[PDB]
Amino acid sequence: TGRDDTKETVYISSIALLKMLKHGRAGVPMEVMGLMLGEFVDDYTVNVVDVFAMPQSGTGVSVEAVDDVFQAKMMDMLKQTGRDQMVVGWYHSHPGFGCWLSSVDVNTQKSFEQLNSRAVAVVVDPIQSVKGKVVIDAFRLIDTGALINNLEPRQTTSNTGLLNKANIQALIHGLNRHYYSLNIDYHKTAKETKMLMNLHKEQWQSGLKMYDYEEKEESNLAATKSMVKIAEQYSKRIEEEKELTEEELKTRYVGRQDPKKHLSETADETLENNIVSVLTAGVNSVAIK
Amino acid sequence: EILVTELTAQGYDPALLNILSGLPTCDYYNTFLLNNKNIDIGLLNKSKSSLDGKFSLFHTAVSVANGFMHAGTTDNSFIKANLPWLGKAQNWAKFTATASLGVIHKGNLLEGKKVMAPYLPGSRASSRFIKGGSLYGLGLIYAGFGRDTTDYLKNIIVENSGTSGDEDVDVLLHGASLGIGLAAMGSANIEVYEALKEVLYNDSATSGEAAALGMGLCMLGTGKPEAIHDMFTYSQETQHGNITRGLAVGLALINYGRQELADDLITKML
Amino acid sequence: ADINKNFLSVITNKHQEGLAKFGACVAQGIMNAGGRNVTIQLENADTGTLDTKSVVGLVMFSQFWYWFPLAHFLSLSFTPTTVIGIRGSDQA
Repeated sequence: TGRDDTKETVYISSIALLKMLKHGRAGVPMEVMGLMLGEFVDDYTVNVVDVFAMPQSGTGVSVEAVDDVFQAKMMDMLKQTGRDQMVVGWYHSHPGFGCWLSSVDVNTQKSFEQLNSRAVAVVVDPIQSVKGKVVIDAFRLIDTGALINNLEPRQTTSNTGLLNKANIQALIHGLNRHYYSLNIDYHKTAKETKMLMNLHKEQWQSGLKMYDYEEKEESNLAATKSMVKIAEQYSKRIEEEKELTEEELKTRYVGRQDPKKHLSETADETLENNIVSVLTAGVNSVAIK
Repeated sequence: EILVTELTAQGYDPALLNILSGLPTCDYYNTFLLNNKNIDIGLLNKSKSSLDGKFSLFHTAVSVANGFMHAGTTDNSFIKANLPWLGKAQNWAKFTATASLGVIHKGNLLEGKKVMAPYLPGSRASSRFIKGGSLYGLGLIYAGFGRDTTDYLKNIIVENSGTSGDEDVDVLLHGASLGIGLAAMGSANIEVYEALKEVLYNDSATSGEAAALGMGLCMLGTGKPEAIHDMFTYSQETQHGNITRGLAVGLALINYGRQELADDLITKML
Repeated sequence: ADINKNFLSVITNKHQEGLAKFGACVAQGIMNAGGRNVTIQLENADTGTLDTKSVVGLVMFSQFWYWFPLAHFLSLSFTPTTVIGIRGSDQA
């Protein structure tokens, strides 16, 4: 009371996310660990600038697996170049479980919360980022004495009210009722957006890179043949399919598994490719010689 | 504002000038609400039981409906009746409850500074939420005729524009900055611009949002080039999330009714 | 009547999210606002010209998700509708 008293929205930089994933992915299946380095401005805005990993253990993540030597010394490296800030929290990996804090890490978060009470824990799944979507979530403890004092609505004040969930019954209990979740957004400048968007020096010069014509004749041959067979499929569909109740007709006279849609799709697809192939050849012949 | 002074120099009855000030018509709206005050009580009971006071979202939902329901007629009966439910309020939900008062006592300008007095600073220390939201409700009460209310809040701002790191000062300054936007709305006070400009530069954690909005309220549709340029750059300068939203919105306010004059600013922001 | 009744169904229900309940409680209080005496005017029928005050209330209201107190700016758009005949020889 007297502040906003809500968990920071963690803005993970362009560098950081990738670094945590590379760090975690190599160690799969074993659990990984490390610190987030960042800076704390508004009552709920922590921008996480960089990360560094705390070396491996033979018992995986523990409070014990923190080693003050590695942490401070690696900090002193950054100190000399002036890129250190302050520890805003830590990350660790559960690739064998979904996003939620295991029994051990809650007590680890307790110690971290003692030191700095904005300390977050971010669970990374390097094993569900083989999707097009990266699975990542942020948690911060709400104390047990704090639940007794019923201060939990204090932490959801002045938010959009949008929170994240992960699987039901055991995962979700720990989630909402013992720690607090806030979404994660991604921070970038226009200098970094250009760095990612760029590709080769012959990727903006890859439209002159025609292909072998044996391959393009393969393409011409395959399309025409296949469409004869889906056309045959299309003939049977429109013989009947003229009584009442559309869905019934579509079930009876194959109208589901729609050949009408499939046939048009293939034709369009091959049609667009062949206008550019013709355009490529007409350019390269006349332009070079 | 311009017309009355010319009639004063030309010479005219004070009866006309009293109408053109606008006081008579505010009193007549109060009388109309009193006569026709019909409030269905089951809406409040049903909402009260289901939207619990313990949960912040629930309590606020009721508060906003309640103040609208009681707008313009002093109705503190709900407050008396459901005092335990009210006592469940906390952090910014309690600030909302205090600000509900300035809707309820809106109008009634003679008693408008004498009905918030028990909650105004120097008479409350139980929570800083009550001290802050009483100044926000003061601006509501006097909104549109708050030329004297502006003076009160400007003093509170210039005092607390030099420190905003403390908890009490922060919540206190937030309601003052919203209040003076309403109180100086459409007056374009350059004294008010100064005072809120310092809150903005203070880089306050929560009051920078109110400062930006309040400035656009006070400076409505003037489109001064110094103000625009100063505000356009400061959103870049500051890294707080609340302030950057507030300046984006405020630039719209100060360029209200600028059609082709504000065209360039529009292009930059898009 | 149906639309009124729908709001009340949500306010009663305690199986929907608070977000739906938040919007239902407020919407119902907006309908009955001012003790059922006020209405939203955008353009006066006094001259058929836009009101400056109106626009300001509404745009501020739209920001209520981000910060909840801003809801109250909606009161700038509530204006009483009544015909007050006044005897124009003493303003009674």
